[PDB]
Amino acid sequence: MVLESTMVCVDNSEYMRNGDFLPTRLQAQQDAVNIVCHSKTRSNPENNVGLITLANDCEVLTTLTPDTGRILSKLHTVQPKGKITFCTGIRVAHLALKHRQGKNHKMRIIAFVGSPVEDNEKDLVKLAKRLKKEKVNVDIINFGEEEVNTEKLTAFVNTLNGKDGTGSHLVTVPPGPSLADALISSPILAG
Amino acid sequence: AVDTAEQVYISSLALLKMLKHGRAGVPMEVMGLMLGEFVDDYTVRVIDVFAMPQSGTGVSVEAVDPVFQAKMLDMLKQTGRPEMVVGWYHSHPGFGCWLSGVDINTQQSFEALSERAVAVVVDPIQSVKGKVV
Amino acid sequence: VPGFLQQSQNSGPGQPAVWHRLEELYTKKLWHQLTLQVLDFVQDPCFAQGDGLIKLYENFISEFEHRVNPLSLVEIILHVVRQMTDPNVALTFLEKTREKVKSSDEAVILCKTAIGALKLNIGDLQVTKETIEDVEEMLNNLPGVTSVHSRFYDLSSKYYQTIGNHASYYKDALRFLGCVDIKDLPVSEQQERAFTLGLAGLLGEGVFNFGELLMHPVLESLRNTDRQWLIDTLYAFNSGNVERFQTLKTAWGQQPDLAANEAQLLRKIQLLCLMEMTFTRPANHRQLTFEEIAKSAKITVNEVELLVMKALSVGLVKGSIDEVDKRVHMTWVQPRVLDLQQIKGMKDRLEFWCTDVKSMEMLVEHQAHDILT
Amino acid sequence: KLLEHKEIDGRLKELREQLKELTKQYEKSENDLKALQSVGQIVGEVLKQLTEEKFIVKATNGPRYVVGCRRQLDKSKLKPGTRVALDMTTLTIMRYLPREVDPLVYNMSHEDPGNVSYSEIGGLSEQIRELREVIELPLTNPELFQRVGIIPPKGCLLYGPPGTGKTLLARAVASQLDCNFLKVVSSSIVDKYIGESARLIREMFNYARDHQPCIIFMDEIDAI
Amino acid sequence: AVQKVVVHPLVLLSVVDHFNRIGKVGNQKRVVGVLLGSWQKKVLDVSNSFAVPFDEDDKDDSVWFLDHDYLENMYGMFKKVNARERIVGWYHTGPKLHKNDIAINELMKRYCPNSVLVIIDVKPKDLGLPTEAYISVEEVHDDGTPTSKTFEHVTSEIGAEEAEEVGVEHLLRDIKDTTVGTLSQRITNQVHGLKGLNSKLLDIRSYLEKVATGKLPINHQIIYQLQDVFNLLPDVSLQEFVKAFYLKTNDQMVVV
Amino acid sequence: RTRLLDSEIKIMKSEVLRVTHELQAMKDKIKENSEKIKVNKTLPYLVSNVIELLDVKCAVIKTSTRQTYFLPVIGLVDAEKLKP
Ligand SMILES: Nc1ncnc2c1ncn2[C@@H]1O[C@H](COP(=O)(O)OP(=O)(O)OP(=O)(O)O)[C@@H](O)[C@H]1O
Ligand SMILES: [Zn+2]
Repeated sequence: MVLESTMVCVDNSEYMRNGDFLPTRLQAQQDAVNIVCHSKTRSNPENNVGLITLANDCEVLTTLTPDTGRILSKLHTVQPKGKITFCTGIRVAHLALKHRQGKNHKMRIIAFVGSPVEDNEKDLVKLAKRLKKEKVNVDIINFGEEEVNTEKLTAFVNTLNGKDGTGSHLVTVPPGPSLADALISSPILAG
Repeated sequence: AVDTAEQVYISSLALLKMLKHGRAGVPMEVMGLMLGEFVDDYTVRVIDVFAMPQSGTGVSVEAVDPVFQAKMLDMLKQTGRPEMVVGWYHSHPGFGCWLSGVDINTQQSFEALSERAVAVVVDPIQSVKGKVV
Repeated sequence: VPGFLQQSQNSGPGQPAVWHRLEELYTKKLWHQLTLQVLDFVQDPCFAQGDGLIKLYENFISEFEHRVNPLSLVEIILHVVRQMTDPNVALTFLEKTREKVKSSDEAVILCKTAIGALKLNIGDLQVTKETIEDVEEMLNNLPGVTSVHSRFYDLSSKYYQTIGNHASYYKDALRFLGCVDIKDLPVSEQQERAFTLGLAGLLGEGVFNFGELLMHPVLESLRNTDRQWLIDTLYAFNSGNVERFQTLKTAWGQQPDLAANEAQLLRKIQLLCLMEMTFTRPANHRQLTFEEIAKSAKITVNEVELLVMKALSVGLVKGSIDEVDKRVHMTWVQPRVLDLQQIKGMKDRLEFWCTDVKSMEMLVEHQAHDILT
Repeated sequence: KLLEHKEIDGRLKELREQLKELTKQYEKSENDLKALQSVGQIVGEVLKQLTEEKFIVKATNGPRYVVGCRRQLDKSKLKPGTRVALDMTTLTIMRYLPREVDPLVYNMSHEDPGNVSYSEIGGLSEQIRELREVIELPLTNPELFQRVGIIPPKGCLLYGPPGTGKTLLARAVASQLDCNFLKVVSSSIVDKYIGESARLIREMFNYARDHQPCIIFMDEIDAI
Repeated sequence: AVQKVVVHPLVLLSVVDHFNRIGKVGNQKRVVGVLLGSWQKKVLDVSNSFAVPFDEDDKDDSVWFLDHDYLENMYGMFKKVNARERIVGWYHTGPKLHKNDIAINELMKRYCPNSVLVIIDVKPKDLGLPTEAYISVEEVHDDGTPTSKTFEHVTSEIGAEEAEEVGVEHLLRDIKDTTVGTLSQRITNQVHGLKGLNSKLLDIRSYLEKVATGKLPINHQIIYQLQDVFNLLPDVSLQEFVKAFYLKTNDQMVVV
Repeated sequence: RTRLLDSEIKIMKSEVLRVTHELQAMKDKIKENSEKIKVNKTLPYLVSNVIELLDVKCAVIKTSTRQTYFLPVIGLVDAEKLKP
């Protein structure tokens, strides 16, 4: 197989350093990158994977490339510290997917949010009906802690889709002690 | 069949990369490939003389690395335009720049590759503003 | 262990609402709202009685958290040394948190500003040369934290207190004045910081134009609330070398520390003439008299010689000592602060130059217009 | 289990050893790879300076040329006679250079083996002390020969029967002073050519003029 | 760092041809491509560079993209074919800068610790030399803000090379060699009197910008200081140059 | 173990460091080998003579055509291998 492009949106904010999740939150998001990068290894290697973040910057260290062992080397010294701004993370992920190599790739993007973002529901509905006018399905896995039941990104899930394009699957964060594989075991079942 | 009077349009960045390329490798003949656009029969343009990697043992047809053709030309495809090659360049600094035996050795390869396969010959030590080398 | 907050859960009114929550913070193993809770323990309005209790537990937070930044650990060890009131246990703790902490968020300079912050009791001469200088030696990466630059003012200004380089109160004043941006500490202490900023800037005479940058906000808000003449006699050291009411009003109000610098403040008004005579006056007059230098300088005739030669020792001017008539010739000078009327009259003579050279330029081109072809 | 730290230290030790050794070998072949595009230059010599921009040189291989300096060649250093570097193609002066050496001089300069001093020879202490008086005294203290104001001697001719230690005397001085013994064997000078041996004599006398305490020796003059 | 630059017009045409590569397609804002460079001394040189695809949406001026893989692969090509060359910065064709350019600059200062930009104009009529140099350093501030990271106008010039104008002065065909003695002096008269003192009138327009506005950085640091370097000559009425007309007669003396 | 399992994550991390070791080693290795294929396979070699080795790591060459050439850059040898 299937043609797509998935932009991993890691969290590098200063809440992602502790160990409420399995041993390390860096290990939780890191093993999430392991299962999505091996998941795109199991997917079409014509597809491409590139790293982006939301906190303190919108970091393009690697190109949206079919290689991923380089990103496996980019798992090191991620240093999660900064201030979350995911609202520009949608747009930087999207023009990141508007400088692609081919249009036969679909656009299904994952996202890793683990801090209270100053996102208006007006902002994510401008971005959400923007993605209605841009044909992108985004399945978000919430990390860290922002809400025990994420609501604004639920509104982004609802306002992204309608009647045909429900590629908005939201694994809301279990911010207490939950496993590194139990959170990601549901998107590997169904994205 | 019947054959029309041909014509070679330039973009002059051709000539700038010939003076800079042959100026850079000035004690040695160089070999390269010339990019442009096949407009029609009686005209053809050069819009890009681009760098080609060195040979150390022999300036020949083996100076064209095909992975540099895929990588170089493909990264020209993800530059602003994927235009078509119009031939090939080289140099002769050591003398009055006539067609070496290498040129007739690879001319049939270059016209197996292209329709025209027009040579580009230069001595980089001629002039400062005047000669059309 | 939650039993430490079962006994230390009581610190104020309405207090265990954050302690019964705190035993969900670290027992549910989140540590950055507990970084906010170390910020809460810095914040805690009390005698700060539990910090000497919590300090072993915060050492434990550094043990089985092993990721948080020790900025808040310095911010809590100033509270612990405030509670215990002796620096040596936090010198053992200080060298401890200097040898065991190599944290990525500027651990070395928070340790050197911990030596600077806890330097006030260990003496300020044996150690202000080595490690206070080692703060900016270790500031080779990025001088933009402004916490290390404000604390760097603090240790560099204690180095100003233990007297060395009076004239480093100008650049030291560029470290407090170049650290603080918005007021973020009480104005009713800031105007005393501007009070002693003008006093110690008057003691440090290396820049001698101390009314230089005084469109600076977090001093000028204090200039409009302090005594109003002190700024005005710094303007009698900035603009006008007259008004003995002003340059003596700094003897009326400021009694001490004037006669120690009084002949050098005479020197500063005797260069304030040197900006007046060619900055303010029309052109230069090409030849400027002993009555002008001596009268503006309120000095005799036989000191204008030492005045202008001493000005050549300063190097502000390169003037020739025209004293065949005791009437000095001018050269280039270092300027003073451009006032708004200096802007406008500068626009007058400057636009005068602009449209005269441009207009007569077009006239010369009009005479040379017929010879082009 | 807890042997994974030991296996991690083994794989990290072998991986870091292969990275440092083989990647540092890629750094040595990186520098040696960078020096591949360099081209050697021309050895020329300044005949004289024509004008401020025009320079009269003659390279060793043949004809005479007039070119200019580059930008910052410091033209006051161009005295007429210096060895300079020329471009291969542009042929203008690249770099003012020091002098040539002609390593035939070096094959008698650095080929003095070790030796026992003048105590090994005996019975010719007149020649020993007398040679000390004629050589070592004017080079150490010329002012004894300048207080009188008469020129010291320069050249000395050892002669006599074969095998009177005329070689080993100068060899013992060549284990006594140890300064600049240019020992000319004076039979391997001529090879076939015209003024080649002459040019060797000019080089020996100019190098001898340079390194001010030179000691000239010449064995077996009778061949030449 | 930087003393100045040495920039051949060849790399400027290497901006021009990619401006032809984008002028046929939807030009969103401008071109941002690589500036390679030959840095030897504190002076600079550029013999070549290349470009790279780039868009930017103007909502937070932070969504903007180059391809560093493309940059280092074609940089591996050009470094391979020429060991002299390395990256020295970037360029942009829209002649006015904006706020994102510090994110472009500081995002590509990771490869080399300087990344100089180049302002050019594809349709220049008013500027002098097109080329321009900044450097992104700090003078902190007088108030000492949190890292006022500032572009600094390093002086810039058109570079030169032997036998590079072999094309150029044969192409243009219009050059009148050695117009000394005829009208070149009055070309420079009109353009320096007019085009110098109009810049003086825009600086006095900026002085009025300090009158009605201009409190941002009123700039009482460099303006009156180098304007006192200008005020080496206070040329007021009555003109005060009695010590300059026998000087003028000495100047007129030998020539007449 | 937990430090043993994180040490096993450091073992796979050191395996990624071994992948970077073979990458930076073998990649730039075989590339610079190919540049030595270009330079070192120029099998007609004019032999010559070393005149001097200046140090301003420079050498002066007397060819078998009895001519002189300067080089400031020595080449693919060592200065210890170069006696006069
Ligand atoms: N006086 C001496 N003391 C010590 N050893 C001596 C003495 N004379 C000769 N010998 C030894 O015998 C060797 C013979 O001397 P040698 O022949 O080299 O001198 P020479 O200058 O060559 O004489 P010639 O050239 O006329 O045959 C010396 O090299 C040395 O080993
Ligand atoms: Zn050829």
